[PDB]
Amino acid sequence: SHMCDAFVGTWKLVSSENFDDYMKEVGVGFATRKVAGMAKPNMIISVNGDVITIKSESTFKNTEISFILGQEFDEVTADDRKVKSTITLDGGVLVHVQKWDGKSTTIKRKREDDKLVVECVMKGVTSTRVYERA
Ligand SMILES: CC(C)c1cc(C(C)C)c(S(=O)(=O)O)c(C(C)C)c1
Repeated sequence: SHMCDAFVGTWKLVSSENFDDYMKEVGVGFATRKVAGMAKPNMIISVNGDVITIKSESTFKNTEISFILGQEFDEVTADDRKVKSTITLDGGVLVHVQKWDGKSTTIKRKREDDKLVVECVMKGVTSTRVYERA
């Protein structure tokens, strides 16, 4: 077992706050914001040895990233940014930093009660997305 096993499973989005403003701050275009904001994704998290895989499945896009903690990788985001990503564990929280074009955003994933809580931060703007077990 690892502690990261707490994240493993299939999760469904049940609430989203301030996601449009987060996307605006990130630089997402109008039409993409509207369609992505409407999405109600499932997040599927799995672990196999040192490799963590996070999938997002929705009517908008199906994305998948696989990574090793602390080890940088190239990611193409759902809004088609090409970013350099590093994901680490900090006191039980998965911290995902994306860097592109001199900009940076941080996505934190944490377990709270029976929920998985995702905090998306771009400068001073924070969006909170809450998922429950599917
Ligand atoms: C449009 C961009 C900024 C975006 C889209 C999505 C989905 C709606 C595909 C997500 S997430 O996969 O729901 O966490 C996320 C997370 C990783 C913040 C970001």
